[PDB]
Amino acid sequence: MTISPPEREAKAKVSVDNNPVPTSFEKWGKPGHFDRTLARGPKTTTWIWNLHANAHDFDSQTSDLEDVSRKIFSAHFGHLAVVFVWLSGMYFHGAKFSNYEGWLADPTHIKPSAQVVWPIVGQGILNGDVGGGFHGIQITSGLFYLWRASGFTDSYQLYCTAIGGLVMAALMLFAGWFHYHVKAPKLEWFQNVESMMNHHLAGLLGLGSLGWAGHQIHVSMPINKLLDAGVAPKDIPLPHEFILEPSKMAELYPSFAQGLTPFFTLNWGVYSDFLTFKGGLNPVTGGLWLSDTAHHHLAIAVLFIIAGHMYRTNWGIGHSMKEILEAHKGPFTGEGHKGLYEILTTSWHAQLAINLALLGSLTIIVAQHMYAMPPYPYQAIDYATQLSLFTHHMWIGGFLIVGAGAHGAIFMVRDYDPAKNVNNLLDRMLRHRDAIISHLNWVCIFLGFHSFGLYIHNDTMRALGRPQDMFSDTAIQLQPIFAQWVQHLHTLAPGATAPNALATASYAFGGETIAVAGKVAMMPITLGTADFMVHHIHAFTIHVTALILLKGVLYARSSRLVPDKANLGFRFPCDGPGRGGTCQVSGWDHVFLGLFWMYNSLSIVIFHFSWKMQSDVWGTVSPDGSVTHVTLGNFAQSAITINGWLRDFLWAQAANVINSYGSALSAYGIMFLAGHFVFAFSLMFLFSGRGYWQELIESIVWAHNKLNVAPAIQPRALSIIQGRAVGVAHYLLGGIVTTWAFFLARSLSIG
Amino acid sequence: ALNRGDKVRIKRTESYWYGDVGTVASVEKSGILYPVIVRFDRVNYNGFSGSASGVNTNNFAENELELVQ
Amino acid sequence: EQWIKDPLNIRPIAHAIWDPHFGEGAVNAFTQAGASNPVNIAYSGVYHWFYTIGMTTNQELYSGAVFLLVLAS
Amino acid sequence: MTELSGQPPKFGGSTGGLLSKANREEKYAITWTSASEQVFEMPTGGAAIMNEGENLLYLARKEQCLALGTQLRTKFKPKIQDYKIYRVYPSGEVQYLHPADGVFPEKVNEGREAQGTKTRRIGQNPEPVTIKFSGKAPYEV
Amino acid sequence: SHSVKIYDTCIGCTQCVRACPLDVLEMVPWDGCKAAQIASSPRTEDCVGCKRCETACPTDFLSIRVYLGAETTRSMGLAY
Amino acid sequence: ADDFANLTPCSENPAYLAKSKNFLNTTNDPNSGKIRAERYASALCGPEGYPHLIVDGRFTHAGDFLIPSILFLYIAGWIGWVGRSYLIEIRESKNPEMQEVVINVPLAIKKMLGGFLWPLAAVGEYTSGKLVMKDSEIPTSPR
Amino acid sequence: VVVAFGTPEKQILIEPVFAQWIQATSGKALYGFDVLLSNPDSIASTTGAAWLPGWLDAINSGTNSLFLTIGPG
Amino acid sequence: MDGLKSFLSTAPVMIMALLTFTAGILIEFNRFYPDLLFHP
Ligand code: CLA
Ligand code: CLA
Ligand code: CLA
Ligand code: CLA
Ligand code: CLA
Ligand code: CLA
Ligand code: CLA
Ligand SMILES: CCCCCCCCCCCCCCCC(=O)OC[C@H](COP(=O)(O)OC[C@@H](O)CO)OC(=O)CCCCCCCCCCCCCCC
Ligand SMILES: CC1=C(/C=C/C(C)=C/C=C/C(C)=C\C=C\C=C(C)\C=C\C=C(C)\C=C\C2=C[C@@H](C)[C@H](O)CC2(C)C)C(C)(C)C[C@@H](O)C1
Ligand SMILES: CC1=C(/C=C/C(C)=C\C=C\C(C)=C/C=C/C=C(C)/C=C/C=C(C)/C=C/C2=C(C)C(=O)CCC2(C)C)C(C)(C)CCC1
Ligand SMILES: CC1=C(C/C=C(\C)CCC[C@H](C)CCC[C@H](C)CCCC(C)C)C(=O)c2ccccc2C1=O
Ligand code: SF4
Ligand code: SF4
Ligand SMILES: [Cl-]
Repeated sequence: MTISPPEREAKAKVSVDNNPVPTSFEKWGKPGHFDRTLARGPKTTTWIWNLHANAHDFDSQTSDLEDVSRKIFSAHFGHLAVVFVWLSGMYFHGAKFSNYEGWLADPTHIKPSAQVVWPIVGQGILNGDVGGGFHGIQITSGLFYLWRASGFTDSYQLYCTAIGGLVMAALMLFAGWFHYHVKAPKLEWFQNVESMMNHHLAGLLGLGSLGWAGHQIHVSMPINKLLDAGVAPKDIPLPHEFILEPSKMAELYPSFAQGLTPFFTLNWGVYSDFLTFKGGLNPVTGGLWLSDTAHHHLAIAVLFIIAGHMYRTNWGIGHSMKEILEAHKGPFTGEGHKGLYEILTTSWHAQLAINLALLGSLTIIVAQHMYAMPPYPYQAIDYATQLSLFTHHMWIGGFLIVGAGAHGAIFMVRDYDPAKNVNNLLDRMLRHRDAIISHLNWVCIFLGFHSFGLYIHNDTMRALGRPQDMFSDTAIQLQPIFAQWVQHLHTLAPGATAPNALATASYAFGGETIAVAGKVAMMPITLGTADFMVHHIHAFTIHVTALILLKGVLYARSSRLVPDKANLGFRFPCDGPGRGGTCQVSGWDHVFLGLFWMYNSLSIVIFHFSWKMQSDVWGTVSPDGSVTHVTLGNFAQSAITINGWLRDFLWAQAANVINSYGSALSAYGIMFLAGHFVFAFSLMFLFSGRGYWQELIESIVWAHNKLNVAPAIQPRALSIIQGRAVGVAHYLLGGIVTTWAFFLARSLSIG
Repeated sequence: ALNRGDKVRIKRTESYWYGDVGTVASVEKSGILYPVIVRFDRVNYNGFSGSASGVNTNNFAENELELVQ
Repeated sequence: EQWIKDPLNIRPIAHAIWDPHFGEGAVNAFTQAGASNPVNIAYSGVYHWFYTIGMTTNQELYSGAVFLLVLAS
Repeated sequence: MTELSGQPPKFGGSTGGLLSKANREEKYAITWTSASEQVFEMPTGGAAIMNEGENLLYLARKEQCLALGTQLRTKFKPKIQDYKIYRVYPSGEVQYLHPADGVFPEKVNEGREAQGTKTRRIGQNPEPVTIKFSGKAPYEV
Repeated sequence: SHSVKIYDTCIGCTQCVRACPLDVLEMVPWDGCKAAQIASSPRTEDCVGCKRCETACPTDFLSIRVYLGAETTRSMGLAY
Repeated sequence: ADDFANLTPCSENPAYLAKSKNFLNTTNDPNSGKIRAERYASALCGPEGYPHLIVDGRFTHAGDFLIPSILFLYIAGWIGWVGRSYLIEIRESKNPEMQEVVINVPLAIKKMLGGFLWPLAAVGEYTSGKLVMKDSEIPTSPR
Repeated sequence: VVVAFGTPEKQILIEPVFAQWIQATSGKALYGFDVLLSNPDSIASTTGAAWLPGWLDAINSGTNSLFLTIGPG
Repeated sequence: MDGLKSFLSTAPVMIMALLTFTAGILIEFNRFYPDLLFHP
């Protein structure tokens, strides 16, 4: 019994249990309380690791689906509160430790900074001179550009935003506590997938973009209209003045003189001065027209709100997703989607696999769309922000996708019920897993031979003094003619298949060379032989990662080698040295290998992005009109060999990282070496096995017993699974930190 | 010759507790090869990979236990 | 015998190259050390060894090679 | 071993079943009786339906048969413990395999002869140097 | 085929046989332990060497030992 | 006599003087570089102008290693001794693993505060037979 | 880290006095230890050995690889 | 309650508290007496 509010249901499907778990601190001092195999306490050091390994494995703690659902819901509230703390921290550092107003007054002669370092042990050198007398660390997160597009002009608004973010974090934390301990919703409530979808479509995504269209129209658009006109930020009215004095809007947008009447009478064209379809970019800032983005958010809101009405809830109108799914079956696929509604309404891991896959794919789509259609003012000219945002979203997407593989496998081991999947899509997938995987295997072999092998052919031909026998734009050509054709279609579209659009959706497809200040923001990104070869590298590495994770899911129950793999679990090291050796058959080990292959794929993607943008897009433009690129168009002739990537990309561009000592970039050289060290360190865990280390520990325990200093909690070597987890965690950390230091030194040292 | 509560040191060589000390829990009847049951404060390695602890009891013969107490 | 004349400016030769994969650039690049055909420069220190030993002609090296043929037999 | 009887489980097929080894080398059979027509998991992937009454199923290995047997006796509300596993050769010879003496091997049964028993401890194996240049290993002597 | 030996420290807990996924082992009458039973390995031709039995053994160092030997179609666990 | 001829005093070394006129400020004190120059002008520099530490044991360079060595050793022996003492004290408490995982703050602080006498404590445990154990009483593996 | 932050003078540069003293024991007079062979007044140098002049001339010349000079690296 | 004190005395909290205290010690010492390569 804690706080007891009235009730708060209004003929709703809301159903809760009051006070199921009392608030108490005792279990805080009882570590491992949630696991029966842990509650008694430790006896060996393994006990510690598993305590962290199983902390969020809510299935393994309780068999009750309702309690698992409640734990998940409150954990989501806690995670949202963490994200709120982080975002308010960003806004606070923008308010109190940034040069934001100074940057806003003159964004072409000052570098954004929002982290000041204290002077100690010499590290004060990291406070590089970023312009206007400001000294700090140059940020590449694009926070300043977002804040300018939103219409921030003052430190006090950022400070108020940070305070609101802290209050929101407190609210989320209290909601998590409240819905686990005070009013915990029943399993019947979570399974209302139709209502949840209606609300997340019309309410979360639809009303979200509607309110943001409101802010963009009333705050972002007039304020940026005045900012780009050269008006000093202090002379611009505050956001609320345009709402108190509507004549300001009306003189910035004459349609406002007519008000809301054109909206309700379907006379929308009157609004054509602030709801636009310009395309292209803003000539002053290099970003997307904010009016275009406001019209975009308005249309997206209408779309999502309409979508939020498909599913039936309390009123007979709408769809049952179970019915729809059951109706989709064909002569090739047995019972079709029968059973999918029951799977996705009783299995958290199935939902999480779907959602991880789609959210990772979306994060990648975000990187790809934001680089070529730069949405924020002055982001495209800031090549460091451009590179950093692209690569960051890439990595997040890749990790989410690999997690999707993990949770497909966990579904197969823990929630798949064969009596509920008789001759449906999942069952037939299991029943021809061999065809699927043997073919994916062969496609990967073909894609590797005919992508990487082309590079090896070129390296060997060039070394043999035989340039005319290479795959290149000047020899044996591999032109990507379909991508060229679609680029041409996009360039012709404003005048034919997109009449009411003035410019292209993106200048990468072709057209003018948009440059702000002396640097190009965007220009046609042409595609040739090297681009063909690297796109097939991408297809190859993606296919191999998919091969690994899909094999992990489809064989998690069994294989010809191990027909009872399901009984062994999702996470386990092997089934012994027998059958020739069965190490790494688990779904967890497939995730473990897919991590490395995803890292490979994304490393190549981001290297391709960096080199192609530095060679053929980015650069400085003379007042005569001509363009001079950062790496002088070297991609076409150098990216067609492995030696070209080793010398003209890695070797040439690493000069900034390795010479960073003695300047504000010194920390990037430090972390370059740091990533290298962590990568090398991971090889100890990956190339060895725990038996050797357990024996070494035996000798060291003898040393301790000799002086009567051996611990009661006996030291054990890491488990096989944990050895692999540590190895891969360190491999990814070291390699990614290496590339991060490299990229930041490079993109910050190239104008 | 052993009794419940006797502290003994293990002498089996191949045993995990050779040189370590355990306590006698029970003594089984004659005709059995390893009648003396000993318990230990330190578990052995017994268990599948990743198991929290191990086995802390084992049977021995009198010639394999050395009375300490 | 050439490298004996000026062992500080001539590059000692290991053996000849014969590779049908070569193009003009590599043929020209490996026709080095004063040779007329493609060639590899020896880094085994074997010229200095045979010269300090007292050998000064291709005849003596050839005789040693044939003798080692007989020794191996 | 006379002639195997029993209906095949109701199943639409899969790519995970028998290969060339089954006809060239050897295959395996498992029979069992079920009180009801009911769903079970194929060790080769997917779901199948066992018939009410006798059931006869062919698999590629002995291990797949024993995995199906554990599933039968540990995953159905009334257990299925009457399953029999046979080895089948291309000549047609059928070799009854499991349970070997009509009694599951986990429980003692009179009449079994100890195999692979040693009258010593593991630590009492002889030193390898004492048996080198012989064909044996310390556990074989 | 692999070799499977059972030494006299066996307590006859039957977990040997319960763990075997290929029915290599049996419980046979004996007199060395209280349970009056010991593990036996009459069918090592079907052994694959997964080592589940030893993983199940409780005695201080195993009473059952699997030594991998001459690899066959059966011991390599081949379905083809 | 002419020992360490390969090196010269930093006050003599002209490269050190040129670089020390440019010693950066490591903290907020606008004199940190100047204090650093004055302080390091006492060591032995090399041709490049950086100080070189002599650790062969001569007391003229005792501050280059001997004094920090003594200090570290006192502190490290302190840490190890109080940790071992707490570890011993837990063993008589029925469930020692829990107090290894959930620290007995009062007991651990009592042990930490008494560590300044760890050399004499270790000498006493050595003489009394508490520090070291016998071989025949320590578990070992087969040979 | 100390060089990265612009203070290369704050490195820990330990002079290898042991091997330098050893080189000095064989005539190497660079470090100025004057021990054994590096000391002309020493009985190891006042032996009349037919190799001491050549060995000293080869070891006290910084033109070969004979007991190369060493520092903190 | 006793639970909160026990949680505050767990190994991770205690080790991070000790590490933070030692970090503060070393940081402030090098703030008021920086650049001590050796003992004068
Ligand atoms: C002071 C308030 C309070 C109290 C005393 C309790 C009491 C209890 N809770 Mg509850 N809970 C609270 C707040 C509180 N909760 C909040 C705010 C949430 C929303 C996240 C939840 C959601 C919740 C769930 C889902 C569960 C519990 C459980 C439990 C029980 C076990 C707790 C444990 O394992 O040790 C204590 C553990 C910790 C303190 C974790 C350490 C902190 C983590 C590692 C990081 C911090 C994340 C944090 C939640 C958010 C960040 C804060 C932000 C400012 C950055 C216990 C009786 C569990 C249970 O019922 O056991 C069966 C259970 O599953 N709670
Ligand atoms: C959300 C992420 C985030 C990040 C990564 C940073 C990062 C940083 N901030 Mg910022 N900040 C944030 C959010 C964030 N902040 C928020 C939300 C606010 C509003 C409250 C602020 C307000 C703020 C101010 C006012 C300042 C900074 C400053 C700094 C810098 C100095 C950090 C420091 O020295 O800490 C100091 C270290 C301590 C206070 C000691 C930490 C004690 C630890 C937790 C001990 C752990 C053990 C102990 C038992 C605790 C365990 C909990 C227990 C219950 C178990 C640093 C780079 C400073 C700066 O910019 O420098 C110019 C500065 O003045 N921040
Ligand atoms: C329009 C109604 C609505 C909205 C806005 C949401 C929104 C959300 N839901 Mg919810 N849900 C709803 C109805 C709604 N739901 C219903 C009817 C059900 C029952 C079927 C559920 C059951 C459900 C479950 C089981 C879960 C969610 C979760 C989530 C969150 C995950 C997505 C996210 O993080 O996005 C972005 C995040 C934000 C934008 C942060 C803002 C969050 C605040 C609290 C929302 C405030 C909006 C509110 C209407 C006030 C607006 C008025 C005015 C200020 C304009 C999200 C904030 C998941 C979650 O995270 O749990 C906490 C979760 O597991 N929903
Ligand atoms: C959630 C986002 C959001 C928010 C909260 C606001 C908020 C506001 N807007 Mg804005 N706006 C938005 C989105 C948003 N807008 C979008 C998407 C557009 C693009 C279409 C616009 C374009 C816009 C314009 C052009 C104007 C505003 C104006 C205003 C202000 C006064 C309007 C009002 O609320 O009075 C209350 C509204 C009413 C009482 C409506 C009643 C009038 C009609 C006749 C009723 C018809 C309703 C009926 C059910 C439909 C049937 C009609 C049919 C039978 C004929 C107000 C603070 C006005 C302003 O003040 O300018 C600064 C103004 O001129 N907005
Ligand atoms: C919304 C996304 C999401 C959700 C909520 C889950 C949920 C869950 N996952 Mg999953 N997964 C995800 C994404 C997600 N995952 C991703 C992105 C991946 C790819 C890496 C995976 C791969 C994966 C595997 C392989 C496994 C899980 C497992 C689990 C379960 C246990 C959680 C746990 O390990 O506890 C505690 C968490 C930890 C101990 C993490 C500590 C180690 C991290 C990696 C260090 C990170 C370092 C840091 C980021 C940077 C360096 C800082 C350092 C220098 C200080 C849990 C139910 C486990 C399971 O058994 O499922 C039932 C398990 O086997 N997941
Ligand atoms: C550069 C190192 C390297 C290389 C060459 C490979 C090679 C390969 N890996 Mg592998 N991998 C690596 C590192 C590497 N891996 C690491 C570190 C890990 C740990 C995570 C993995 C883990 C891993 C997994 C889990 C998988 C692979 C897969 C594959 C195969 C993909 C199919 C393919 O590319 O077909 C074509 C082969 C090539 C492109 C290799 C180069 C061939 C050259 C260019 C031509 C050969 C010339 C000629 C034959 C020379 C003959 C000389 C003559 C004297 C005989 C492929 C053969 C996947 C697979 O098997 O897919 C089916 C698979 O699932 N890898
Ligand atoms: C692991 C080997 C190692 C060693 C040998 C050193 C050694 C040193 N480092 Mg370095 N460092 C290392 C690793 C190492 N570092 C690494 C890995 C990094 C990268 C993170 C750094 C980065 C680094 C930087 C950036 C700096 C140093 C600095 C220093 C010097 C400062 C000494 C000092 O603070 O004065 C002496 C300090 C004390 C006496 C305080 C210690 C706290 C005591 C215990 C207080 C308690 C008193 C107690 C009662 C004892 C009193 C006596 C008692 C008996 C009565 C010192 C010579 C600083 C320097 O000035 O360089 C010359 C400097 O700025 N280090
Ligand atoms: C760059 C792209 C241009 C190059 C063309 C390449 C042609 C690729 C082959 C065509 C696609 C075949 C799938 C649709 C054909 C199709 O779905 O037919 C329909 C049929 C099922 O139809 P049903 O009548 O059963 O529909 C009932 C549904 O409700 C589901 O229950 O699907 C199958 O039979 C499953 C077999 C899929 C196995 C084929 C997949 C092979 C993988 C390779 C595909 C590469 C595509 C790459 C493009 C991104
Ligand atoms: C007391 C203590 C313990 C244990 C202590 C024990 C048991 C210690 C045992 C030590 C043993 C058995 C041997 C130690 C031998 C040490 C040697 C041989 C030191 C040699 C050092 C030399 C030759 C140093 C020389 C240089 C002298 C300074 C002579 C110069 O400028 C530099 C330089 C390097 C030349 C614990 C572990 C139980 C608890 C701890 O807190 C402390
Ligand atoms: C009757 C006799 C005596 C007279 C002896 C006479 C008259 C001649 C004796 C010759 C002898 C005793 C040895 C000659 C040995 C030559 C040898 C063994 C050559 C060995 C070469 C080897 C092994 C390989 C060399 C290599 C080759 C070939 C190369 O070309 C490159 C270098 C290297 C790779 C090293 C006297 C009265 C004195 C004493 C009494 C007995
Ligand atoms: C080195 C190694 C070990 C030995 C590694 C061990 C025993 C881990 C040692 C970890 C120490 C005890 C903790 C140090 C790291 C901490 C987690 C970091 C905490 C830092 C805070 C105090 C700030 C294995 O056990 C192993 C097992 C399987 C394959 C490879 C290997 C392997 O390579
Ligand atoms: S090597 Fe390790 S993972 Fe592989 S089979 Fe043996 S024990 Fe298992
Ligand atoms: S092999 Fe070991 S664990 Fe298995 S029954 Fe025999 S004694 Fe028990
Ligand atoms: Cl090249």
